[PDB]
Amino acid sequence: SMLDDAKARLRKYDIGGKYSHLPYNKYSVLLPLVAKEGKLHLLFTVRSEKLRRAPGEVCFPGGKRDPTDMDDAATALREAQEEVGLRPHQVEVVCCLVPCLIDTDTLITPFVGLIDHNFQAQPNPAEVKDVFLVPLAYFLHPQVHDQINHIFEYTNPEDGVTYQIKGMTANLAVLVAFIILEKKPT
Ligand SMILES: COc1ccc(-c2ccccc2N2CCCC2=O)cc1
Repeated sequence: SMLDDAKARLRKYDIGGKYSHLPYNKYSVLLPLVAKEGKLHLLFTVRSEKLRRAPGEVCFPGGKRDPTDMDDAATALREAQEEVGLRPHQVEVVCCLVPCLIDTDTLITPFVGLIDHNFQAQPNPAEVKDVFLVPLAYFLHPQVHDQINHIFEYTNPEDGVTYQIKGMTANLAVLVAFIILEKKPT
């Protein structure tokens, strides 16, 4: 099926816990995959202004590891719950993609999660200003703007609202789209 096929593709790129023990300042992000209307979508947040890191920006759910977390996947799930109300029975973590090195002392670990069809986001306004979906296929033919550095613009056909997706977030979106959608019969 569609979801079984996504999982089987994603498992081929799982690095596991290989880089998880190194002595960095550690953050995790959840890349949440949602099936709607026969197709896969990624869920994004718009971060609240009040926040420490990346205020006002489009980002995946995520944040800083704390002493309660059993492992880096636990950080990603804890933070997704706090930001959009995603509960643990509502997500299956399928793999750990290549981590992102930043600022010489920081490592950000991305996890891909399949989201239950009955989940509905409850934006926590202390953390998140907005939550939106983008079809995964968009990232194969995005609308690109140069600010030189590349920025995607996505307009939601439901309401005409435009979002700007850039940086690590845009890079990880393209990666997931390639893994799942490359070389597919129609
Ligand atoms: C919601 O999850 C987050 C958000 C931000 C970060 C983060 C941490 C340290 C240095 C840079 C970081 N990023 C990554 C994108 C832009 C930005 O500021 C990690 C996890």
